[PDB]
Amino acid sequence: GGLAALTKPPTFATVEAERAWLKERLVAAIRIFANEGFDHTVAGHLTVRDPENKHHFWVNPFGLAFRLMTVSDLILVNQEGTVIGGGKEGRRIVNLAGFMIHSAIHKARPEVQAICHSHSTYGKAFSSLGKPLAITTQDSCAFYGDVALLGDESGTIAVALQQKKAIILQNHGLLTVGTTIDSAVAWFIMLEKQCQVQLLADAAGQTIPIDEPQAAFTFKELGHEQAGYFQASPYFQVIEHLQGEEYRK
Amino acid sequence: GGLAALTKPPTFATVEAERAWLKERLVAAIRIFANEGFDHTVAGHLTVRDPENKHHFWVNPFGLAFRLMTVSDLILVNQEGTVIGGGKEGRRIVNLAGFMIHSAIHKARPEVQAICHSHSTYGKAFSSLGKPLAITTQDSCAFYGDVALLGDESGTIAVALQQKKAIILQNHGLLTVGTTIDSAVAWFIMLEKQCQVQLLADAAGQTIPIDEPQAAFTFKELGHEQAGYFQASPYFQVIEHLQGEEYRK
Amino acid sequence: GGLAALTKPPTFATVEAERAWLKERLVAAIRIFANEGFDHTVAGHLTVRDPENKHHFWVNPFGLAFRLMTVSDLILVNQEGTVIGGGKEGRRIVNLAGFMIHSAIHKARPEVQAICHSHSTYGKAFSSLGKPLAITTQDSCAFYGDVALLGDESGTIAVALQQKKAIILQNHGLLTVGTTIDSAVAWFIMLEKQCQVQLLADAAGQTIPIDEPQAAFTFKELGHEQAGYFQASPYFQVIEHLQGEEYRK
Amino acid sequence: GGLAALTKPPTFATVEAERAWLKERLVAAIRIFANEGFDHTVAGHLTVRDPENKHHFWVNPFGLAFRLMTVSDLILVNQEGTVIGGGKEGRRIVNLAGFMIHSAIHKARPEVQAICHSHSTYGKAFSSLGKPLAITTQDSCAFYGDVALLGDESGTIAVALQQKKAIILQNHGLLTVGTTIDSAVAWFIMLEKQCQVQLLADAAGQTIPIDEPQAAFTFKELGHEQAGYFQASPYFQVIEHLQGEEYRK
Ligand SMILES: [Zn+2]
Ligand SMILES: [Zn+2]
Ligand SMILES: [Zn+2]
Ligand SMILES: [Zn+2]
Repeated sequence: GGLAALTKPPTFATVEAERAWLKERLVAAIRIFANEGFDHTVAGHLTVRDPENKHHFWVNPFGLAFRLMTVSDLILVNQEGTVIGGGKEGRRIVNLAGFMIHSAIHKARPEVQAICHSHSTYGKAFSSLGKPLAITTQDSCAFYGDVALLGDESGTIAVALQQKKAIILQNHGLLTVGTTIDSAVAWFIMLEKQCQVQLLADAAGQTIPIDEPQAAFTFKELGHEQAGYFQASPYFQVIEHLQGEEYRK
Repeated sequence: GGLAALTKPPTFATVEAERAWLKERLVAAIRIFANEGFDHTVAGHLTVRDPENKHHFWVNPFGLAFRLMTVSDLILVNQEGTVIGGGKEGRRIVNLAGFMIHSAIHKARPEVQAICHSHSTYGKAFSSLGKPLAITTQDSCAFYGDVALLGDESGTIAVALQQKKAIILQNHGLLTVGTTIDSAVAWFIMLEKQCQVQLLADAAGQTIPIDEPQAAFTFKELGHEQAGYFQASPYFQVIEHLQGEEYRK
Repeated sequence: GGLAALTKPPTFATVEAERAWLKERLVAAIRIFANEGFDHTVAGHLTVRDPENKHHFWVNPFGLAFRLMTVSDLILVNQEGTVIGGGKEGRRIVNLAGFMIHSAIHKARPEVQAICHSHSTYGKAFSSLGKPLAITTQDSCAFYGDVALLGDESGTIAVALQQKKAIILQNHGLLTVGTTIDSAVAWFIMLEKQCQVQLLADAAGQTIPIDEPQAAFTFKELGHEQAGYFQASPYFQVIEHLQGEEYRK
Repeated sequence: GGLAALTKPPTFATVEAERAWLKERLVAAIRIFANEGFDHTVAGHLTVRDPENKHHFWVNPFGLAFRLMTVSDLILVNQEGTVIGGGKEGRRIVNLAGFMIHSAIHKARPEVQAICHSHSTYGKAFSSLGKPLAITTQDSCAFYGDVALLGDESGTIAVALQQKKAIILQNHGLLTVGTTIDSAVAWFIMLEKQCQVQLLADAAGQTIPIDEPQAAFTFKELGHEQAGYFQASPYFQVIEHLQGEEYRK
């Protein structure tokens, strides 16, 4: 290649083809969250905006294990939380409070196509400290000047997020957004990892922050949406290899 | 759905049908504990009250790996510890001291149908600090005002537990109770996770407690028995998918 | 049962039958160490005294992954380190320095039939602190008054161990001994776990030691060789289920 | 055996045979990194010098998951970064900045045949502290006087590395080099582990360094290139058993 083609979604011939791709991609993302162990109980939601109606969203149904997510399980929800399509008999239900956090962000930011939230271990533990993410590794520079902190309702979270790619919700955990499902997933994986790294390092000693000019330089390379798409790609390759036959149903 | 149906056990046509469901559910719970790595050596017991005789209990047999538990292995024990049914030739034996902790609680609290105890890593490590669980995450609010601490015999533990869903046993580990096997399991999973979270955060820095009104609000949503049932449900879905064919024997 | 039969090895009809049992049991133990992740590089040795000649020992061959150990791979070594039987062409070799640590202990203590050593993560990290194991959990009471600490050659280790079940070797890791392979394995699993627990708890706060009378009481229940045999049993059950077909070859 | 034969690569009849061996070995190494969880996003590169042209290198193609690496995926790159052979249609691309770090080292040190770099969790976290690796375990003595620290461009890293086997790159992670792929891999595995160990121990208390004469003694045994080859060998045995059929394609 041909790197450019690898940093963007494939071309879609029809809106129906795009919808089919996006639903499978959302399921793959949910399966990645289970494979990484990012899920806890029934908390967590991953949404993608429908490609035909911008006020409709595909989401995981409430209570179904991320590890068992399939395309047939996804439900369609309108902006106000009404379940209007998809799913299986017996679980055409959405976690409303959780969904309306996403809905508020999708409404505020038209370019945001996907949002990820889960009560992952390290993000949760780090969020209990009410500290900003320290920019102490090359990988963390994806978040330089681009991660919010709420010292904590849907409106309040959307306002706090502004135009940033991610937010640390105090005493709660992590939420990320993307122009693609893929980039939102990359940002969640990377943020959970850097929270893990900070908990390890801060317990052991005193970190040295990356000098800000170097952090800015690295952000140009790692922090934009095409870079996010590419940085997520090996996780999607692997989950398709491991569980694609299962989750495509 | 139909969320209400998902937060309660299925209806049982006969007492025999209920017993068959409960034995399989107890085995699934034991298999979840092994899959989560909550077990250590031969410590640990999970009990469920028999649906016909309130003074009889199904329990794992002493020394059998949780990872290999099957319905045929479970033994029936009366209130005073006599093995009176079930099991396989050669292992119709109960860990008595451990069982009588459960027996004392079941006797004191008729609504408690299931009790979980295991020497899980993070609960054990946290219990060695003799500190109450800090309410620092949304998930931890399931335990707001509802987790005991014993600064440590069966009677003493039952008295310390009072009407709460869980107890941290100093220098020992965790024990949880439920009106269902499912809720007892949810509380154990959630408590082990929050102990892990507190060990991570306390090593790294100073946590910020959730403001008490917010904790109380979240407890109303996460802390009751139907919520416990629902919060456990993905773990039972997954373990059935992974190992159901094995453990149903 | 029938608990007594579960706390001792089976009866052996002939010395040949005993040797076959012990070789398979040693392989199972080595496979458990790999499954627990206790191994690192090519470090580590597990030995069992031959049942016919007390000056001969079965041991893993140098450089073979614990994960791939089979009965056919084990080699027979005399007291002075000469490889005198067993193994496969191309790897009839023993790690001599490591083996002679075991040899010195086997010589000093005729009742010691099995010895385990591996550079496991938590034992290694804890050993770098040059501190005695704190008795802060019920499980740790298996080591109450019965674990040595060397502030560190084979003779020096044997002298430091005295009649105890285990030793923490400063800047090195853990070594355990048993009257059976099973009990030596239980002590290693339990000691590695308690080192993990102490590292977690000490990083987070101040532990509270178990009161010594309570520790002594619990040691009577957990610390003797029959209890060790029983406490190891679920690990052997599981590894046989997972990998027995492989490792029996 | 026959230990000497186990500490060196097999003899190669032709340059073509050597190239085939080395490509498979590089893929096995990449698969080990995935199996150990050393990879993160699309970061990381492992290179081996071509056996016919010393200015040509085999490397993983940019963006392909380490877990899915196969011999057919590897690409051939010249000293200046031009992709000149190998790979599959659509991913004949190299991460240039990352590769030129390797290129600078390969140019400076003709004996270095293989270089490993990945953004592994513990190396990354430890590198954020800007501290030298403490020599506190027997395993760590492989790095006694032989690991660099850059208080951080390709030239700067090569200069900082000097003739040492490994370097801790501040705020970045780990890089190792070897006269063989195998030894470079051993050094990476061992360095990542010792970073993990130091983070654990430093959080818990005060480590005791190994006395320098003892560290020097142990380095003679663990720190040379033949020892590295042997110390890596169980990881290659295991990954071939688990995934060889996949990655040989
Ligand atoms: Zn949430
Ligand atoms: Zn207990
Ligand atoms: Zn050793
Ligand atoms: Zn890098």
